[PDB]
Amino acid sequence: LPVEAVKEFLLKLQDDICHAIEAEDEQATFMEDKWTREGGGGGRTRVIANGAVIEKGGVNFSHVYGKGCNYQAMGVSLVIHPKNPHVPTSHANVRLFVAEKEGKEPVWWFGGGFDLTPYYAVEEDCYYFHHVAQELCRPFGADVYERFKAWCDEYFFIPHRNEARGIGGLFFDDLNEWPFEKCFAFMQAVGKGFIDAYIPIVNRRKNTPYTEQQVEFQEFRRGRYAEFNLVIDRGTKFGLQSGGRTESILMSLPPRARWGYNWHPEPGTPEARLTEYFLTKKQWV
Amino acid sequence: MSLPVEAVKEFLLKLQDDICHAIEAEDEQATFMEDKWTREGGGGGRTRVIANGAVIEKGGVNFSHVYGKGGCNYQAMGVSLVIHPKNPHVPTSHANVRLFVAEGKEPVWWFGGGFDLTPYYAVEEDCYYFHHVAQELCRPFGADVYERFKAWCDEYFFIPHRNEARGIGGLFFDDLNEWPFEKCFAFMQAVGKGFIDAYIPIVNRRKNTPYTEQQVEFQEFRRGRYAEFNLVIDRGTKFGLQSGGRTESILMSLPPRARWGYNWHPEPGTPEARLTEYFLTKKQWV
Repeated sequence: LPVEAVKEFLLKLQDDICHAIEAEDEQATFMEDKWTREGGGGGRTRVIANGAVIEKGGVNFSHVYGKGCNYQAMGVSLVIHPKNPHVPTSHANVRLFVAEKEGKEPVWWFGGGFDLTPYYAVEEDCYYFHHVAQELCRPFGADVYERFKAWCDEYFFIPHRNEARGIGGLFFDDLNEWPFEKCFAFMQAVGKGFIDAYIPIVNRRKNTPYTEQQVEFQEFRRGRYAEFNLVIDRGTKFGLQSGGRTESILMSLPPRARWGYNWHPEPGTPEARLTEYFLTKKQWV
Repeated sequence: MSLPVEAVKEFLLKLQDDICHAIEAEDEQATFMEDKWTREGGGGGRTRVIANGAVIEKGGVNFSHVYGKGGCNYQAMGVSLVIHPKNPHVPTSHANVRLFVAEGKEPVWWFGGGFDLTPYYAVEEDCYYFHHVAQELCRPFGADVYERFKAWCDEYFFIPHRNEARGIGGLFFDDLNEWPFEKCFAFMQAVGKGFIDAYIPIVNRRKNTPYTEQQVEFQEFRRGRYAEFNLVIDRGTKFGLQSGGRTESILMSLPPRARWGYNWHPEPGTPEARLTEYFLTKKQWV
């Protein structure tokens, strides 16, 4: 059971994702923060802030272990919040869980996915994002894209706002229905996919002109993002309740959020278009 | 129904008017706008929000009276409020007073509520004053009332994932039925009136304190902690969202602007750092 190959891949993925983002920003770089746990592994937190293009970003790696026979969990997780409202926020995750025991068969599963959270969406980019997702799933099975794109729509929904968080992507958990080597190949395709799906959107939109009114809209929309993460997100909930590393866990929060009583964009404007059309459309292939 | 619930309702509707009027009198520019609603079974409420004032940037003072099931046939009424001033030198504040009545057996009832102060640039004398008002109003009810409910407040308004108290404390109670109904109701009125005596003089005294954009920035980073408490920990916010309550009324408590930053922390030794260094951990104010 090649757990070491998985770890090597995940460390290389963090590096590659970090370099790709740095190359787009051309100004700020990722500062790294190593940490450990008493007899239970650790990780490398990597954060970027106040760049030309990325306002706030994190790409975290962790490999932790313990018991409850003796488990280990390794993954890469990221959330990118660009400065320019015309570049979408984005999130990705790929992880492996393995629990072993003498006199027993190992138990394991993969999880992860990626998703896009625009403020001023562009149809072209939404199709492109989902096209990358569809193509990477294709060799794994005829229904893999639709299964995991649907799961992504279901998970990233905010019932109390009756709104999707974004335009979707891929989401999966408890993945062990295929042989390990096939699930690991999937992990690699999803991680690779995120770079292919997101970086060209950043490159394309980062120099789009914007105004202070558009940042203000972006900041009200980031209130929705903070709401999903602090109220609904399962990973965030458990980390904060089980004594996880707070700053790593809340890396996902936006740099600035606004809330107003009955705040809403004006119908028929580009601001309202996200909620009128883009979030509800759901058909991107 | 031998219990005087109508009298409690009348008090609560009047308390909302009185809190609203006192806050308006301090702002002098902005007024509360009213959102009335009803729901199936004779329930309803009045949501009142103020925004973009000379003193209050965002504020809400809500009344609610709902009839429900699960337990069984129940009734709940209360007033709830959160005030976020524009000036970093005036603290955020929160209050709540409420009654629950569960109904061929004699009815069961309990009161709940309290109030609390969330400073950004705390002042020693203001924290003393806030707790003093809380201690004075409690005294006629029993020798241990202030200490029990000030400690309950410290326990409830704590953010474990930040190892920080939300603010400098106040009063918090629930399941209150240890006295006859009339005395518990009198306590509800004392706590409601107490909020006005505790908070308004602080607002009046601190509203014209000079401030800077960097003090506002500090305010907004601190308001990230406030959003974290209400969205991750607060029970009333949680139940209100998960059971399909009125989203805009429940999330009224959120700040108008919050900030988050990786390992954000004030410079040690500065006025910003002293909130967490000294004020949030002091606890003993009387």
